Amino acid sequence: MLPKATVKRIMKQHTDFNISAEAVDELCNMLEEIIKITTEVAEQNARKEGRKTIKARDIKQCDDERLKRKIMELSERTDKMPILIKEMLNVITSEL
Amino acid sequence: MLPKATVKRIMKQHTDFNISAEAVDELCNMLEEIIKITTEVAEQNARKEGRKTIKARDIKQCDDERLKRKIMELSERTDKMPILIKEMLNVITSEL
Repeated sequence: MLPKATVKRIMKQHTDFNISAEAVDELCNMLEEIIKITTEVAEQNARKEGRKTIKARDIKQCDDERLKRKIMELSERTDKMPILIKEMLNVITSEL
Repeated sequence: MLPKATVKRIMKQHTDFNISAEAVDELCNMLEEIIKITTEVAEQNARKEGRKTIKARDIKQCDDERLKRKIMELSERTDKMPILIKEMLNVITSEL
């Protein structure tokens, strides 16, 4: 589990606002979901190369044209999308 | 700066593979970026409602209808996407 005091400390490096305990909890939940799915994808990537060790190369950025299709296809898998993932995407789309 | 040891410990709850230091560092970079943009978007939602406190409601999901539209429009914005956001989106579109 991630330490809530550390997450809130980092949050307050990006805002002067007060931050509720429930808000910190929700970010921690999203962060844990991110750790989970990145690690699972990284393992799948190490497997494709026959490795049993996750390396930096297993966290990938697809070239812009493939990632553009992959996002467009994702736009139509929202109805069964985990809440934590919808929240992440809401943040990413609200920020850009 | 999240503690890299505890992030790797969370990773190992989801994979049996070894994990290199550089992989842990990469994920930590992603997590720090997520903390930043989630807090920045949260503050904006707090402001829109006249508050100076980030609450759980500011880490939000709209509808599956508005989210679907923003994910479509996100697909046309790869060029302004920082690498860390691209890696997050690659993970999300590779996983589930």
